[PDB]
Amino acid sequence: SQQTRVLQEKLRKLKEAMLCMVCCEEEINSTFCPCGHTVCCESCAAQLQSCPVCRSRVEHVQHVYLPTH
Amino acid sequence: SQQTRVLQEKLRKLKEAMLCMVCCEEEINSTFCPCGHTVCCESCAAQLQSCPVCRSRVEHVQHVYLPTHT
Ligand SMILES: C[C@@H]1CCC[C@H]1NCCO
Ligand SMILES: C[C@@H]1CCC[C@H]1NCCO
Ligand SMILES: C[C@@H]1CCC[C@H]1NCCO
Ligand SMILES: [Zn+2]
Ligand SMILES: [Zn+2]
Ligand SMILES: [Zn+2]
Ligand SMILES: [Zn+2]
Repeated sequence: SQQTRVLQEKLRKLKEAMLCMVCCEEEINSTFCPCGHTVCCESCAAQLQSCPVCRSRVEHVQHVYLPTH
Repeated sequence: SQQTRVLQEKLRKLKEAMLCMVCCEEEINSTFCPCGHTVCCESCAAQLQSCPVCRSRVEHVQHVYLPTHT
């Protein structure tokens, strides 16, 4: 039905929000510290000197283990 | 249809996986450092000395801003 299409859309959007904002291919699993934006995979986060959301300098990257992984 | 019921279940389970493992009510938004387990809300994480998943000492809690946050 149309509700199946709506739910497929919500599920897709929630899954897309768990993907890296830079490469769009790998799951987010990394946090820029100290700002706390958690928007990248480990490969993209290793290559950024400043946060792509707030432009704060990245002092270090913290790997995150999420139950959604 | 039955497909609608299946999708509603997947959506619900994914949303439940984003809730605090201690209170089950607030969204996960905190990370235990250095281990990196990110399974609690700010209130529940604030009073844990060791990680509830791996027992590593919590040196500090890092707040996390996630795109899934609602
Ligand atoms: C977005 C498309 C339009 C037609 C069918 C729909 N996808 C439904 C998946 O259940
Ligand atoms: C529409 C989403 C935003 C981030 C990832 C993208 N989907 C990419 C799938 O390869
Ligand atoms: C079934 C899920 C696991 C964690 C939270 C729980 N739902 C609680 C909603 O109030
Ligand atoms: Zn990436
Ligand atoms: Zn930032
Ligand atoms: Zn909690
Ligand atoms: Zn841990």
